[PDB]
Amino acid sequence: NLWERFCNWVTSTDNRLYVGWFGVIMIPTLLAATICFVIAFIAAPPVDIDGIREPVSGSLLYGNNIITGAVVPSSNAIGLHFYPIWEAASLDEWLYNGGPYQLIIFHFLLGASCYMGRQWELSYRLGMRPWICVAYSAPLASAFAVFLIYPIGQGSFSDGMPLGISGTFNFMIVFQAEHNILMHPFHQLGVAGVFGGALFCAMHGSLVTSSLIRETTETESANYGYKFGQEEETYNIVAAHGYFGRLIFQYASFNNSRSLHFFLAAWPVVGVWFTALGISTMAFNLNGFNFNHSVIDAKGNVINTWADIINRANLGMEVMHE
Amino acid sequence: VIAQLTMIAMIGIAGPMIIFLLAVRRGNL
Amino acid sequence: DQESSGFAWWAGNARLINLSGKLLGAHVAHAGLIVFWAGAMTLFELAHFIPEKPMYEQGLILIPHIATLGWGVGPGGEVVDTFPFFVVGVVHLISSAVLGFGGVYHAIRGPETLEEYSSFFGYDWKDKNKMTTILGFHLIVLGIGALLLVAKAMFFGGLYDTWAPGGGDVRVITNPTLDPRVIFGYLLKSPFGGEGWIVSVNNLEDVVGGHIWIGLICIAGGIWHILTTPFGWARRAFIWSGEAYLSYSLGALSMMGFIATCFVWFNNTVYPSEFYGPTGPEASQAQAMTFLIRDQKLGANVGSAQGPTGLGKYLMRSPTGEIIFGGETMRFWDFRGPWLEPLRGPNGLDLNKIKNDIQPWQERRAAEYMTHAPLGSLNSVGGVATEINSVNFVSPRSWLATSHFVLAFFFLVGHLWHAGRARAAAAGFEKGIDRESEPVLSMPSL
Amino acid sequence: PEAYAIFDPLVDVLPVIPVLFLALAFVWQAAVGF
Amino acid sequence: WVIHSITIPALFIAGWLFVSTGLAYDVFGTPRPDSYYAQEQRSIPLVTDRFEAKQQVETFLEQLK
Amino acid sequence: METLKITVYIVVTFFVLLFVFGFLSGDPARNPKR
Amino acid sequence: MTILFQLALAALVILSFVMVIGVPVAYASPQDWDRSKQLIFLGSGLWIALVLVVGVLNFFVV
Amino acid sequence: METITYVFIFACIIALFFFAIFFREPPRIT
Amino acid sequence: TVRWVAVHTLAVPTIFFLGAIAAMQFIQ
Amino acid sequence: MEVNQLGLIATALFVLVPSVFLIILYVQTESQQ
Amino acid sequence: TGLTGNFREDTLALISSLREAIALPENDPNKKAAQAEARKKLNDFFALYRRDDSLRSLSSFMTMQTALNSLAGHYSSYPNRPLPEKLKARLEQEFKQVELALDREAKS
Ligand code: CLA
Ligand code: CLA
Ligand code: CLA
Ligand code: CLA
Ligand code: HEM
Ligand SMILES: CC1=C(/C=C/C(C)=C/C=C/C(C)=C/C=C/C=C(C)/C=C/C=C(C)/C=C/C2=C(C)CCCC2(C)C)C(C)(C)CCC1
Ligand SMILES: CC1=C(/C=C/C(C)=C/C=C/C(C)=C/C=C/C=C(C)/C=C/C=C(C)/C=C/C2=C(C)CCCC2(C)C)C(C)(C)CCC1
Ligand SMILES: CC1=C(/C=C/C(C)=C/C=C/C(C)=C/C=C/C=C(C)/C=C/C=C(C)/C=C/C2=C(C)CCCC2(C)C)C(C)(C)CCC1
Ligand SMILES: CC1=C(/C=C/C(C)=C/C=C/C(C)=C/C=C/C=C(C)/C=C/C=C(C)/C=C/C2=C(C)CCCC2(C)C)C(C)(C)CCC1
Ligand SMILES: CCCCCCCCCCCCO[C@@H]1O[C@H](CO)[C@@H](O[C@H]2O[C@H](CO)[C@@H](O)[C@H](O)[C@H]2O)[C@H](O)[C@H]1O
Ligand SMILES: [Ca+2]
Ligand SMILES: [Cl-]
Ligand SMILES: [Fe+2]
Repeated sequence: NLWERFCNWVTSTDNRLYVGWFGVIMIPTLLAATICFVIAFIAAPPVDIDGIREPVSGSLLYGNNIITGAVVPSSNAIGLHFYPIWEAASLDEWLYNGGPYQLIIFHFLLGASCYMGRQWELSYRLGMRPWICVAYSAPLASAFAVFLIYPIGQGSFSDGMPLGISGTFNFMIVFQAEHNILMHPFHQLGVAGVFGGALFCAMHGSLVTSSLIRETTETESANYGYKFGQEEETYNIVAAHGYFGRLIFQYASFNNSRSLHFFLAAWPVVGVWFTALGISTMAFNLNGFNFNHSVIDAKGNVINTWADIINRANLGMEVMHE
Repeated sequence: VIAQLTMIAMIGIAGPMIIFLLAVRRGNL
Repeated sequence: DQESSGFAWWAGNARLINLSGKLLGAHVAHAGLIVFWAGAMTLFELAHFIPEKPMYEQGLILIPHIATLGWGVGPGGEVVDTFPFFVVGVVHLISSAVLGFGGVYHAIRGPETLEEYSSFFGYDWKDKNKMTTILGFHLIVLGIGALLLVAKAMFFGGLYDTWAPGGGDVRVITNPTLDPRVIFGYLLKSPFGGEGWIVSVNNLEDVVGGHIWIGLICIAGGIWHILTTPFGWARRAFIWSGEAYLSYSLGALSMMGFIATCFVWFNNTVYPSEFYGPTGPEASQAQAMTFLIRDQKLGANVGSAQGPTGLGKYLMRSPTGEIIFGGETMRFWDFRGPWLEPLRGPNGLDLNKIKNDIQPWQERRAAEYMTHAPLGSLNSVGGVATEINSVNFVSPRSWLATSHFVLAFFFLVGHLWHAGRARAAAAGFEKGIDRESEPVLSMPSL
Repeated sequence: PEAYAIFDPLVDVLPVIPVLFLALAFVWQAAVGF
Repeated sequence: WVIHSITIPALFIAGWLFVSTGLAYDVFGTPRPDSYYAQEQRSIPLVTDRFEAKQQVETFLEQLK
Repeated sequence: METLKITVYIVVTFFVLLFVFGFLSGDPARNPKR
Repeated sequence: MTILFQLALAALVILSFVMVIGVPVAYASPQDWDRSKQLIFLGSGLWIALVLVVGVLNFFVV
Repeated sequence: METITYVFIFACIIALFFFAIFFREPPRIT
Repeated sequence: TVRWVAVHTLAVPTIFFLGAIAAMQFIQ
Repeated sequence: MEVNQLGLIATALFVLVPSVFLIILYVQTESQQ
Repeated sequence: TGLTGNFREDTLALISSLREAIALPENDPNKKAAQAEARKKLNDFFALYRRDDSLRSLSSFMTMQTALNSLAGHYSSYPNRPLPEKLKARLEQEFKQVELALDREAKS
């Protein structure tokens, strides 16, 4: 049969790139996102955020370094309405109101989701415990949060992330103005989640590189001695254990690699989830507690603790934006 | 408060108590 | 038991997979908590509750629900007698006292496995029949309550009204709307801007007439499943097994969350803006009008005008025939609230009419929604986002949508977690790759 | 209600105790000892 | 199990007093809850230059209202 | 414009249609073991 | 006479709160668990009635 | 001038990707 | 000996600051 | 638009010279017997 | 109410009750209870017409909504006091426009 044979080809593992059934969505959508991205990034008519005044050129053709160039999000005039090509009156109308933004993020997200599964439905067919797709939820949580969700809290994709290296910076700062994200606890964990990720990434990277059973000569590269498929243990635990076990007290050294590596992958992930929760907590205007006039004298004067400085800086920004 | 606070402290300390009595009993777990 | 037969302790619940006698003990106990939590908050809120002021002012996430069914509300959202609110909570407590008691009974002295004491109650996860039999009964029972809502709607008392010709409060529906034209075709609407998917529900009587179907659909479901048995195409997919059942439950339960997140945040019809606090879109909306009237009141005509931004000071003409508010509010021209719509004319707002047709409640209420525009902090520092230490609140409407979302998010992960472990378990290699023969070891090498 | 007017701590904290069950599980593990 | 019913209580009460006694005030020179702005003259008693501050901190503190 | 509308529908409808049957036909049957 | 009833009201919790301890402990040591203890059937059937005094009386009381 | 360098630089990236995915020397076992 | 010197010279001041923490919260 | 006139050579040398230096080493390795 | 058929006939029909019930004797056996049950029809009335998306566009329907919201809205706040005359007269002047403007739709 053609189908039964075709179905066998999609699922088949012999491909240099595995396309599972999720790949049937993933591949065309992303390949459609990128094509409509790089082009729109290079040539974007000066997309207008507000039909009142000010067209914004984030396109690359107009005088923009990679740094400054970005795809402008959709206008406020368009609001949150689903705004495809055909619904828009004219093609140039669809670009001038910031169509290509609303086009990319949909195909991107709906592409990003199916990717999260495509990692799964490969893992199921190689006969291996499938938790990667859990770990991958952490970015994908952040994706939906900043792209899809947060504008719903604002009711317009305009406040969504302009995608670009300057656009992103503009986003945070303005986002910092309104919601005071720094003082928010969920973010304050996300920092820990990222650092301790990078931190542990250094140690668990270091300690094992530190301990290498030597198959190499001093002149030769140290790496090449590892033979792909060695069933020897390439790194002594007993040696590296006592190392960290002497450096600090011997109690905390995490004897078990299977115990370690999990904790290695729990810390960054769980750290990130809170952020994508921290945003969604903000999108609904539930903000980071800003302690203000926490101190006052008997005379009613304001002793003006630090947070006020931040409270002022934000109060400074918001006026600037509008 | 304090009267109320005392009332709360007294009102639900069956958790630990339950386990301790059960532990003494060497019942089942 | 211990880990010897099982797995480790931190995960230790799933030791229950094969013990049904213990399994009922879990749920009935767990359901006991949920019930007990329900009445607790009720009384907890009722003690700190102030009947005079509005509900959303109180930081009150529950009593609005009870009220929304029209008990003790009164017209004007008066919140007349609190005693019906009191009865609800305490009853759930007493109900929990029974539940957990049973939950304990199955937890310990109840038989450790049900395959014997009652064969009827006995079930094997892998069995695709006696289990589906159970799926019927609940789907029947869960369908009963849906009707039992309508029993409140059509018969006993009457449910809340968002839109009344005045006061927007209490009505007993007479004729519910039912037909596939506006019901099945209802959910066929776009999810996106300007048309809610299920979040539109303009008329109250939609939900009642709608639940009738969901009432009479589910009753068919049980009768369908009770009298049927999975077909071939069903059997080839779905991985019948203890985990997967839980895995499917999540996905459904997850998507429910995002929907529940959507209602509370947008829909005014089901959750009346009155005692749930104004919807985010309505907030800036109403505020925009109070500025309008206060200036239009005194020596100024705002109808034909320009602003410093160029769009006009208040009113604009949308690309549609209707004319709307300006400012940031223009991003919401779709909102129709109980107070605003009558002020609106055939196309957009009728300016001449706006001045005259204001009511005593509207303007007052529309201004009452100015102070509360959903905002705030975790310590509840309120007012406009950077407004400094004034009017400190977080509108309960913002809490639910936040809360249920976060939970609903996890259940997506949860679904995507067990579905992995469910199938891999059925696939048998969930235990880890096999060192004897690696599936990858012998394959065509690209 | 006034007939119920005073049980201050009980009505003050009902809702915390559901959390306590989760805590109980650990103590009920502590004696069992993992 | 022996002196750990003695050390801790007698020691912990010390810290209780230095706040209550306010001894920590003039030890660490923190302002007192009423003491910031002497007279009214609402301004920052900001210490300025070097080889002074020991004498300059006196001035701000000297007034004290 | 309008032609594009129906086109996107047809194309999107096609993949999603092609997509479900993959699972609706014997997907667990495709795996190293059973 | 709400005081007459408020004392009986608290008598519910007092009797309940002990059965909160008693019932699990009754199952704790299976020795003479169901053998020695019929008090459940003695306490429970008496406990349920202590619920009905609450509302039906208070409906008239308050 | 300005832009045309970026596209060039960005092009060779892609020309690396497609090139680095398919043409890598397979790391055989043993 | 060695171990004792660690905690004694560390956790002791901790107990002494806990005085400052608590005894503060009742000021003002 | 106006630009640093010589800035273009910067990229080219910064692209090619490090690039080339990697090729030359590589092509050698390919020739190793 | 007893509303049936299309909007038009009933819309006209309700005004027969509306314009009448505005000014009656307060000292009659029941004006209130009569005015009570008469305005309850508004509830019945304006619930079903909210459902219509068609008439939600044109004037003549949204005219009536302006009238309905004007009249009935008084009765939640303080229904006991009769309306101000200035609010009473404006109602008829709205109805008078309506059935004419209402008729303007059909025979447009
Ligand atoms: C967030 C995306 C996502 C991902 C990656 C997965 C991943 C998985 N699901 Mg799944 N699921 C999800 C969301 C997701 N779920 C939701 C929201 C529901 C609603 C209840 C379900 C309901 C569900 C069931 C009922 C079953 C799975 C199953 C599975 C497994 C693969 C089999 C399969 O085809 O899945 C099903 C895939 C889908 C339902 C597709 C929904 C999301 C994809 C990514 C979008 C595809 C396009 C979509 C139709 C929209 C495009 C067109 C649209 C405009 C109309 C795998 C673990 C199976 C399983 O493991 O059972 C043991 C299974 O039987 N899922
Ligand atoms: C519908 C609800 C539901 C149910 C009944 C189950 C049932 C089960 N799950 Mg499970 N799960 C669910 C949803 C559900 N899951 C969701 C949504 C997720 C994603 C988060 C997971 C993720 C998950 C994992 C990762 C694992 C399970 C496992 C299990 C099995 C053992 C239970 C267990 O590990 O308890 C364990 C109980 C504890 C560890 C104690 C709770 C401690 C956490 C940290 C509480 C923190 C929450 C709290 C609000 C935050 C702190 C409070 C704050 C104030 C500081 C059992 C079959 C285990 C398994 O292997 O399955 C076979 C397992 O490893 N589940
Ligand atoms: C909150 C939900 C919940 C529920 C209903 C259960 C229920 C259960 N768990 Mg469990 N568990 C939970 C959460 C929960 N768990 C969490 C969060 C974790 C991770 C920390 C675990 C970890 C865990 C492990 C590791 C194991 C269980 C096991 C069990 C089962 C037997 C336990 C046992 O021997 O009890 C005996 C209990 C006692 C001897 C004393 C308990 C204290 C009593 C019941 C207090 C009474 C409650 C209240 C005060 C009185 C209400 C009644 C009143 C009206 C009279 C039981 C069905 C075991 C199992 O596999 O099942 C056989 C097991 O090995 N659980
Ligand atoms: C929650 C309750 C519930 C549950 C768990 C089940 C579960 C099941 N039913 Mg079922 N059923 C129910 C209620 C329920 N039913 C009700 C109320 C009715 C009406 C009387 C039926 C009528 C019914 C029939 C007639 C049959 C089943 C069958 C089945 C079995 C496999 C089919 C299936 O699940 O479809 C899974 C879903 C699909 C295969 C296709 C999904 C198509 C959906 C509807 C898309 C709709 C468009 C959607 C809005 C797009 C949005 C995109 C999305 C991302 C949101 C399965 C065990 C079959 C079976 O085995 O019975 C012998 C069967 O033949 N059911
Ligand atoms: C003035 C303060 C204290 C004195 C004089 C004191 C006294 C002592 C002495 C003499 C010992 C060693 C002899 C023995 O173990 O019996 C000891 C051991 C110990 N005490 Fe204290 N104690 C003080 C405070 C504390 C505090 C604040 C702690 C907090 C945990 C503490 C905990 C311990 C511990 C852990 C040891 C074991 C030392 C080791 O294992 O090396 N003591 N104490
Ligand atoms: C009273 C009362 C009642 C009852 C209730 C109950 C009975 C409850 C329970 C309770 C509970 C249920 C409790 C529990 C307990 C717990 C606790 C007390 C906790 C604490 C904590 C802990 C102890 C933890 C531990 C730990 C740590 C500390 C660290 C490390 C880790 C761990 C986790 C181990 C009622 C309803 C009748 C009402 C009236 C009154
Ligand atoms: C088994 C088990 C478990 C679980 C537990 C549970 C789940 C429990 C539940 C519990 C519950 C679920 C409970 C319920 C009960 C209830 C009760 C006990 C109640 C009490 C109270 C009352 C009776 C009330 C009274 C009153 C009135 C009537 C009026 C007003 C005043 C008052 C409020 C006082 C765990 C895991 C931990 C561990 C293992 C074993
Ligand atoms: C209207 C309305 C209403 C009613 C309700 C209803 C009527 C609903 C329905 C709904 C529904 C009734 C839904 C459904 C949906 C669908 C879905 C969501 C399902 C699930 C399933 C599925 C999705 C499947 C899956 C799959 C796939 C996809 C592929 C292959 C494989 C499988 C089969 C697994 C109310 C009253 C509330 C309100 C108003 C409006
Ligand atoms: C007036 C009043 C009152 C009284 C009331 C009463 C009279 C109560 C009732 C309550 C109730 C009324 C309860 C009863 C009980 C019930 C229950 C809680 C049930 C459940 C159970 C179950 C559900 C079981 C299960 C099962 C089985 C075992 C077999 C077959 C199936 C079934 C599922 C059925 C009070 C005191 C609150 C106070 C306030 C006022
Ligand atoms: C998969 C990869 C796909 C990549 C697709 C894109 C590849 C196409 C590359 C063609 C690039 C043409 O590069 C083109 O250079 C000229 C001048 O150098 C730029 O033009 C620039 O200078 C001219 C004057 O010289 C100005 O009038 C113009 O406004 C300014 O932008 C164009 O803005 C840029 O588009
Ligand atoms: Ca209090
Ligand atoms: Cl009056
Ligand atoms: Fe590593």
